[PDB]
Amino acid sequence: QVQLVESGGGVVQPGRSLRLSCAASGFTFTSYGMSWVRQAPGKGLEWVAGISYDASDTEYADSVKGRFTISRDNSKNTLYLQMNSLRAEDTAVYYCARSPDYIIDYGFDYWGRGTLVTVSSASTKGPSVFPLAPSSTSGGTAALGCLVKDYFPEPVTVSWNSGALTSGVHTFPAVLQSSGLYSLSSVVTVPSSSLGTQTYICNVNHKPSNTKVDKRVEPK
Amino acid sequence: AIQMTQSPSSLSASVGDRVTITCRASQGISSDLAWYQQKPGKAPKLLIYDASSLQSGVPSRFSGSGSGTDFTLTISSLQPEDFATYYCQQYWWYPFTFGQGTKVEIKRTVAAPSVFIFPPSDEQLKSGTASVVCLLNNFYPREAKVQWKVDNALQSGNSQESVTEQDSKDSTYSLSSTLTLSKADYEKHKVYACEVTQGTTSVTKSFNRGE
Ligand SMILES: [K+]
Ligand SMILES: [K+]
Repeated sequence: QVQLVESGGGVVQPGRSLRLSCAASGFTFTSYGMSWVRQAPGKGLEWVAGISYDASDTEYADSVKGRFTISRDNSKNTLYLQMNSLRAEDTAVYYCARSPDYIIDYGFDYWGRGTLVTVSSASTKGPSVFPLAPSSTSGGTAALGCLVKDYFPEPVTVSWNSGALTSGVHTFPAVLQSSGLYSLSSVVTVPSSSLGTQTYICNVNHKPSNTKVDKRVEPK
Repeated sequence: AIQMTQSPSSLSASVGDRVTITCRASQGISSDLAWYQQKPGKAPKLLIYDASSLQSGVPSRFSGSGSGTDFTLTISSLQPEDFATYYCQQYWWYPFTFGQGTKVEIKRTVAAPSVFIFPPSDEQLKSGTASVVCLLNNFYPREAKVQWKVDNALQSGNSQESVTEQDSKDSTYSLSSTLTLSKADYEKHKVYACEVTQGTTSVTKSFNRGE
């Protein structure tokens, strides 16, 4: 059972340093090359660094050379990525990946779950949740939602009626505002005849700030 | 570094169709090419190595070919679980580089959006900013033009769009357009309108600040 588990992600101010770890199990770790691959939000894949089975050879991407250091502890079955002089462009989900080789050729056959690294000067903040209230101005179907605004960092999770309401739910991906804070909306379409009897509550969880907000969305 | 270019950036196909994704390298890379599949919120999965060798556990409908600078990934009979983003990757020389990705989406008939407009809440106005949200619900294809009008004045630079992935029920998209104004600017105007144009249809949903 090959398992790769990253850890050490989070928020880091520009210029600071952060150290990621990758715990490997389920295979002879000392026989395989390992790499770090990152993916910026909404962007493609970028290979970051790679290290041979015996740690005798390392290679790096052009944008990280001189700032990042990849290493491994073959007695602890752990891979490391030391990230120095971090920049906003380093914001990404970071994966550790195995190659089916003692170097890092032939692609990446096993991947970890990924850990989010957010490089920004913004401070951690829970979301302000405002209602997107319905009128009925739309026939037998009414639209309502919640504006989840000005939180940092990613991610938030949104449910409706504690998970009892799933049909018609659309939760948009976050956008980074000029303030450095994130914002998104979650919407749902419901029968307009239910607006007077059924209550609709969006449940917004922001684990980075340990904040959960429940907002009752009432017709206006 | 070697630049990898995929074509197209996105394509829409149906279950059972034959899909071909092309990947091209700026230099010769022999057969040192890998193919990956990635779905939202998940890590990529290796599909093919050495340009044509199938990875273990990958269905035989996936096949790769090509050498040098021209490579293709072929899905002979597209299945519902194949709709995802596909990447190529060269390991010919360091630094290793990926293509920009090709998104294989579900083809369906055109669908007009249901347009809703939401004024800013009284709660948000007490913060000093006003967010006006326009919702385009369940439309296809992805393309749509959204314009904000505030007292017939066309707005620009103060709105942001966000799109969901294809719905698991009807394979449509939804889009939000958020107009961000200061509280002072919001109170100085009356009519706020969201105009959505798709094909031969333009729909304008509006509200008057006060009603
Ligand atoms: K082994
Ligand atoms: K080296």
